[PDB]
Amino acid sequence: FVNQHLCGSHLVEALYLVCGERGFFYTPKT
Amino acid sequence: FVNQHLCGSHLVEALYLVCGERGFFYTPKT
Amino acid sequence: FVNQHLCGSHLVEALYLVCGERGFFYTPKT
Amino acid sequence: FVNQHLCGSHLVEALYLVCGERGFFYTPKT
Amino acid sequence: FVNQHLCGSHLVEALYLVCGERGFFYTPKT
Amino acid sequence: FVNQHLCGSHLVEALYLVCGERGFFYTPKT
Amino acid sequence: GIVEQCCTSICSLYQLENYCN
Amino acid sequence: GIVEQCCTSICSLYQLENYCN
Amino acid sequence: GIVEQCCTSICSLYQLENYCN
Amino acid sequence: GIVEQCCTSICSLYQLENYCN
Amino acid sequence: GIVEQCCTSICSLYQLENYCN
Amino acid sequence: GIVEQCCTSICSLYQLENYCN
Ligand SMILES: [Cl-]
Ligand SMILES: [Cl-]
Ligand SMILES: [Zn+2]
Ligand SMILES: [Zn+2]
Repeated sequence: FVNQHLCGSHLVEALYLVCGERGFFYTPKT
Repeated sequence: FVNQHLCGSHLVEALYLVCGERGFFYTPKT
Repeated sequence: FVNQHLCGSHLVEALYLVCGERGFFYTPKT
Repeated sequence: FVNQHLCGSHLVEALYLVCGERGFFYTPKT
Repeated sequence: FVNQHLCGSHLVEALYLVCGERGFFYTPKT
Repeated sequence: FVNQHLCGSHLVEALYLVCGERGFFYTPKT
Repeated sequence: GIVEQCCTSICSLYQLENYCN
Repeated sequence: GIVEQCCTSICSLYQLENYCN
Repeated sequence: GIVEQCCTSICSLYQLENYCN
Repeated sequence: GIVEQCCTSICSLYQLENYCN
Repeated sequence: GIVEQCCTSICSLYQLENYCN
Repeated sequence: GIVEQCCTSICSLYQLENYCN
């Protein structure tokens, strides 16, 4: 695949793509 | 605010807007 | 909720979320 | 340009692209 | 990675994430 | 219509809007 | 209206342009 | 759950806020 | 206007409701 | 094709990768 | 190419049709 | 965390799977 900058809503869209049914957490404070 | 009908990635977009820097967890059923 | 920077298509996506059936106007010239 | 089939937030995205800095009004039925 | 159910613009978003700087071709049937 | 900056996933969303069934290529390396 | 038309049938970019300010 | 509710029926922003960290 | 309030500066979801019809 | 497959059934990221340049 | 024309610079919807198949 | 790895820096789709449940 590739490596790119993924930020904000684009980052969570990518998490949704990659994780899907597994679910995910988005925790920017860390 | 109005009620929402949100499927797929659109739910994740809404969570992103609602939670902001707090972040969120996305946990679909099985 | 939270406060964040919302620009461009992200701003109108947020207006759609917040306003929905009410409708909205996006008038960047002011 | 081609004809469009646009629901929900996708209509707002199209309006955004079409109108640019002119902005637009989103006015759904009831 | 998980399997995907992708329609409309969501397919193009996935192709964008998958291909990155390589780019891609979008070729629907008729 | 208008002229604006279209980048990344926003650029491919615009290609999808404009091209639709014709299909398109996104080839950022050129 | 346009919102319903684009979703239940189809619409053109030219029809959309009518909703610009 | 919330994911299914928002899609099969409707949900509010206030219900969504419960999923924030 | 909205761009100044929400893009250049920072706004809440409540402030966004200012631009609803 | 891939466009129809991803929408009417399901598809993988690995199948999508075939459409990269 | 497209990135230079439409992202770095600025392009119209008509110019975007240059990249349709 | 994720913002540093994927936004500020650059990450792969494989690294994104680090944040799946
Ligand atoms: Cl959809
Ligand atoms: Cl952006
Ligand atoms: Zn969608
Ligand atoms: Zn963006």
